[PDB]
Amino acid sequence: RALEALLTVAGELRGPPLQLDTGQLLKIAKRGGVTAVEAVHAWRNALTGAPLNLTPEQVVAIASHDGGKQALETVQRLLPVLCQAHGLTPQQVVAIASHDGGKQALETVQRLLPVLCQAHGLTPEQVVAIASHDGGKQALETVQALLPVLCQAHGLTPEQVVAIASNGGGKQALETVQRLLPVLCQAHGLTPQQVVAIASNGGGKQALETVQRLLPVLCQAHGLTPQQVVAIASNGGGKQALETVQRLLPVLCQAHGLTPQQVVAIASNIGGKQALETVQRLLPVLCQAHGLTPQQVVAIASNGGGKQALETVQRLLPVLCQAHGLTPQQVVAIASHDGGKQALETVQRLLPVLCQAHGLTPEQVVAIASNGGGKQALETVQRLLPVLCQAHGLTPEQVVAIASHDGGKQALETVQRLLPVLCQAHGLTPQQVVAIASNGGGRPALESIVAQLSRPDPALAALTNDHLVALACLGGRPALDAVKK
DNA sequence: GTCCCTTTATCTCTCT
DNA sequence: AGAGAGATAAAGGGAC
Repeated sequence: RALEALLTVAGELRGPPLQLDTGQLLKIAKRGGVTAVEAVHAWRNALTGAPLNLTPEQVVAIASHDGGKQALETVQRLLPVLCQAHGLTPQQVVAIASHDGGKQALETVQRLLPVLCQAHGLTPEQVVAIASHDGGKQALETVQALLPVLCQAHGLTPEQVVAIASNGGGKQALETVQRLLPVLCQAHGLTPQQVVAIASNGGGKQALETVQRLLPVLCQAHGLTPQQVVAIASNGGGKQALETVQRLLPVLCQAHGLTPQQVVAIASNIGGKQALETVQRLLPVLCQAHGLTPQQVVAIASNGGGKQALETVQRLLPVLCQAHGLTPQQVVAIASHDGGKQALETVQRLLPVLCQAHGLTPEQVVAIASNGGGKQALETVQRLLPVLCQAHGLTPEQVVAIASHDGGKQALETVQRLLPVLCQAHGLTPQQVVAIASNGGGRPALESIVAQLSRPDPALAALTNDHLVALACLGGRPALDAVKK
């Protein structure tokens, strides 16, 4: 009988000061719950207004987790203390809240930040890193606790300790390293380095126990070099890829004619369990009715979310080749990255619109879709290729060159925003800008140049605008950063 | 309902 | 340009 108030509330959030859309109320109501939704509406005016000055997106980002209400009340209370007593940016405060049990991680940060920063020479960037996950305060307490005994007695660096703690379940990972480090750097014969690689992913603990167990087994059985097994486990949810390999290695090996190199090459990714399993269902069909080769199959499988890519290829190769006229070779190009499934769906959807009101060739389209975030780049091209070419004096071929990299989208937006100030204000030519953006690292290379030009370092005017440009072209921000030094 | 841990998908940047 | 590193986020599930 309260459903009336609930809906009235979730109808009133649709206006000021928050103006939320369906999918956001859905996001909150989902992960945050009825009580997150209600709290949001209570503090809409208090969260938005000074001194907190939060944004709608920020407020959703907090609310939409187990704890939403708690984390909202906590953030309201602590943001000022964290920023003014502890020199944190509101951004960082938000990143820490935006997880399950915000309240815990915030409070624990406020408490431990001094003693970790002072007494344990950590930087607030690092502490923020560790708090910014689920169970952040477990992580925090376990770092406070174990950092000495881990650095001194086990011989680690604090950067490694930080790296292991900056996953969800960092607590468990720290303790598990503390336990098993000796029983691996000696008993199966591994670098720390390797162990550290293993423990620095979520489920690092699981991956650690699992290896501790199977490294003697799997490495003197199926013939895996132990380097290969580390490879496998020093990845997302390794555990599962380790067992899944223990099962499916001989099979796919003998029953599917797969070399251990490729099985290993598949499991050596996030969700490798799913990649191995799905390759075991679908390796056939794919090579039978689709003509694809085992090589190309392994290929599609050896990026992250292999299973999505595989299944989307099995479902979309024919309609793609048959209707939109693409080669199997091209389809494999588009699938052979992370988010492949997405890349494919977006192509199939967009090849039409793109190759028409934009005059884009299918080859340009497949070029765009054949990198990570391919779908992002596509959508961004579709949105901007009008805005750009026209009211900014570019050509489709250039827009294509800017999209045709990882971060295609970041690059296209950054260009949209910075073209004016760089061309005019600092006297650069569009060919230059385009040169720079047309690499992976576009966004930051642009930003790093624009910065270098608007607040030009006094002992950096040794170099010419065109030398800078040559350098952002060469190695983006990394290279313009190796100058300001 | 709040808090913690695991696994899986996706996206972006770096370094040569 | 491709392998590596890094980072963002959702979807499980267990515990009290």
